[PDB]
Amino acid sequence: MTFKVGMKYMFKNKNSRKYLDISGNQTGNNANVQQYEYLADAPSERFFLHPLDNNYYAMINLNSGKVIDISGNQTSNNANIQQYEWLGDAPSEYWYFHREADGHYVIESKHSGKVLDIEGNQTGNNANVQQYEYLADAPSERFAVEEAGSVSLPSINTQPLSPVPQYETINDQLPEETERVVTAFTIVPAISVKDPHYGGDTAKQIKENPYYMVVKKQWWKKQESYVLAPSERYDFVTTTGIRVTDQETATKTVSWSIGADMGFSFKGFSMGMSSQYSQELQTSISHTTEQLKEETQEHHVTNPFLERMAYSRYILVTEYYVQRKNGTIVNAPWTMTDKTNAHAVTFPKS
Ligand SMILES: [Ca+2]
Repeated sequence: MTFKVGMKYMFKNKNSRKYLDISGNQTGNNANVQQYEYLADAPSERFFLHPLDNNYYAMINLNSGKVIDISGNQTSNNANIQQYEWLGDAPSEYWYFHREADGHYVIESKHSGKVLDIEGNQTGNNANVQQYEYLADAPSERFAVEEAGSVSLPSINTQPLSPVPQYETINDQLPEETERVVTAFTIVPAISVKDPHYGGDTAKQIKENPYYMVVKKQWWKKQESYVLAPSERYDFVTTTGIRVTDQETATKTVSWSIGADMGFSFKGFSMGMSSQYSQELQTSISHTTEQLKEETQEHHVTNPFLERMAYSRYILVTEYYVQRKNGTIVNAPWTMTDKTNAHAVTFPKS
């Protein structure tokens, strides 16, 4: 049930011993899913399996870059199985893999509760793939999931976040910024990225760039430095959050943005990937439709000492970007400051 990211898979029907295939090596929406005898190197018979929310999988064709789908979102017996572009919010594109005792799988629609099937128990080339109600004895509903060779995934080196700078003396000049370090990344399939180098060409995109890397880079930025006299109160203002421009870059690239609660706000072609994104980039799922904006905060500092007190304030900066196989960036990064992750450092220490 834990299939491998970047492993090419073929689906061998128990009854026919023939393979899930896209009719005519077609690239377009609504192209028929059929069975066809084993071919040594036809990409139309190979699929990536990408894990989705709630332990479903996307079945992504290596020729088309489109996914296994139910024609017209039908819930009935005999409804046709086709390919269609990954939408995210289409339950007919989500598949649950039930393992049987002999190692075959039954492949159940999230939408319909019916399973992949060969129409009429047919054994011939080009026999149609449909959905049918789950049946205890129906070898036409059983598929062997066979590894057909794995593809290298992009990678980047991660490390711990820099610590917040501290005063050793009242005279120390604390840095404007710490080193920028990658604290997390996640590998997402091409279905997850709208890349202007490919536009709507899903076939060319999956052939050249089947997997992208979403990178999270973080550092501390100094907002304020001041030395308070004894008895001094120092008041100041900060601007935090994210530019509308940067939210638009996130939305058009990976179809998520930053919620007002600092969580990931998922919609469209990022739906189904909320668990992977939140877990692997170590950021909560947003509990709000409200989007983070630039906001102004008011701050005060009072000096509790009978001597001068040095004061700096640091805020956590997070930059996200999407990296191609070839190391280039899709669109541009988006950058936020988190008002809920700010630290004051003083000398003497408080
Ligand atoms: Ca079909």
